[PDB]
Amino acid sequence: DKVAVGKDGMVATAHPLASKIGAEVLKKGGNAIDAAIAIQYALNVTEPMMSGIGGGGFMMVYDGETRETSIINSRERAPEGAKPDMFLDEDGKVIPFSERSRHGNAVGVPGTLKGLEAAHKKWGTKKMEDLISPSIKLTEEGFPIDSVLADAIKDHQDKLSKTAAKDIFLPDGEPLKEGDILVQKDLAKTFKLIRKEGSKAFYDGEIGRAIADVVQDFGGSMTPDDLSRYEVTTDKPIWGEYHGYDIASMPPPSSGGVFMLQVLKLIDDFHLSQYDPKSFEKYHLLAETMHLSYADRAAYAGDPEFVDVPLRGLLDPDYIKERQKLISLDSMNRDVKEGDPWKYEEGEPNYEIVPQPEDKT
Amino acid sequence: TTHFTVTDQWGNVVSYTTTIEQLFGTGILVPGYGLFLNNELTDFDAIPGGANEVQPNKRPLSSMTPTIVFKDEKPVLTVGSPGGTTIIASVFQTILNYFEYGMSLQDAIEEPRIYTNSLTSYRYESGMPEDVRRKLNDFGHKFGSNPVDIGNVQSIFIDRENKTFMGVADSSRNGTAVGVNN
Ligand SMILES: [Ca+2]
Ligand SMILES: [Ca+2]
Ligand SMILES: [Ca+2]
Repeated sequence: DKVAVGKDGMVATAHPLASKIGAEVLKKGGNAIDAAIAIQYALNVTEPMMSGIGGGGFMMVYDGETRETSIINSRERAPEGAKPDMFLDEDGKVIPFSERSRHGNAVGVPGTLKGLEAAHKKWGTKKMEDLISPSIKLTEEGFPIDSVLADAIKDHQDKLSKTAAKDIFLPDGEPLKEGDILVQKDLAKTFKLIRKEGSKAFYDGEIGRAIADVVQDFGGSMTPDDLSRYEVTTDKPIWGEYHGYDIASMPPPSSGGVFMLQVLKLIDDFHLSQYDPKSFEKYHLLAETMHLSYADRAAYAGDPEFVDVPLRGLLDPDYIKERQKLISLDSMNRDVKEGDPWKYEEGEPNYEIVPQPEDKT
Repeated sequence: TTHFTVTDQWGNVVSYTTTIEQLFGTGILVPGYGLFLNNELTDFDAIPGGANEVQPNKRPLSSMTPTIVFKDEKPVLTVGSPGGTTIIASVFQTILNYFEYGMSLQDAIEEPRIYTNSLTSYRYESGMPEDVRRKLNDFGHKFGSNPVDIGNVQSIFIDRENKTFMGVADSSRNGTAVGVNN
């Protein structure tokens, strides 16, 4: 079921049980937003390593009625107790990734549930209870785990062994393997609380309190006041033109939209389909282009509530033409650094350019 | 991270990327509540002073790239992917392969991707020819001996000529596309 066709609706997800649940919402006359909410709950249960109400996301919605594109932004927020140097040791050295990525200081205030409710309020036509219930069933009665979840449990067993996860995912100190039934009674109970009370159980309730308590147990600063402060935002897409199409993508606080658009603007003039898709020329020009866009990303991108990202400058056609002068089949560019997109818009950055060690993942 | 997409009979289109950062996030499961807690704040710079420094109530910089492509103001293609900084690479290469190369949606997705964020960091999917890999490296690149899967693109094409939707799930996970009729 890698490819599908349908007259009246389409679902594509990373888990077949989540795709089936999404499809069923559309089969019962729910809209794409109804189905997407059902899908997030189902992935939370079936692909628990990748996403869920412990995290955050960017949900882009094109509204077929208003013809407006908007994004429900449930990106997590640092708690009030976070400090700029909290990932440095007392000698100012970066704490290794395998240590800091497992510490309570790493946990952002989760937004995913807030985002599902914001989406539901705006576009929802099914009762929230109809959308969460298929996931309660999978959590309650269990499902046989897929190869990617079995591989994930195996690869992350060190991390999972030191937390309350070991009891569900490492039974008898052994990783669940493909086909084993994963039963998540406590997750079913959490979904039942949300089904009964809605998100106040999370952001102003016993789930929020338990989150704050375990974050503090692992050395983090998050309190119930951090959870009660949290709200999602609604973003407009960043737009770019490519090849006769208009592309809507994710603005800051993602780097994704602007740098995906910047790469397409930088390579468009190279007409890459003159070269075989597996040619030296295509791979070389993409590598040279990525080096420039990722260098800009490391210097210029952050939360636009805190810092000014030069979006106009980064996509300016003269900035594009200046950066293209570094991209060539004649050689590899060994002097890769951010450009100066501030040269092409009003104002100045309110930050320094601070080199970071290459240590994430 | 995971990316999914939905289209309905009323012209609504969803492109949704969602994450807890690392696989299982911090690995912390809320005792008695069964949910994993994100490590999203490690997406901040560990060394402050920059645009993406840690601050209280700040959102750490993401690379998530949920995307909708339009033709004459009408949505025609959804794109997104997991994979941290590589997401940008998965999304632009899919779009390049579809619109610039004119591949089928499934070919655009399955075509081996490359990623390099710096002179010291290269990844490539199996299918890059060995001889081309050697030529790239002789020229100054650092594609290693081992290929790795990059990202996981789910996409829907909205076919107004054929009055259909086409859904594609990347082979890099066990994802599926499921179409709906009346
Ligand atoms: Ca000291
Ligand atoms: Ca072209
Ligand atoms: Ca692939």
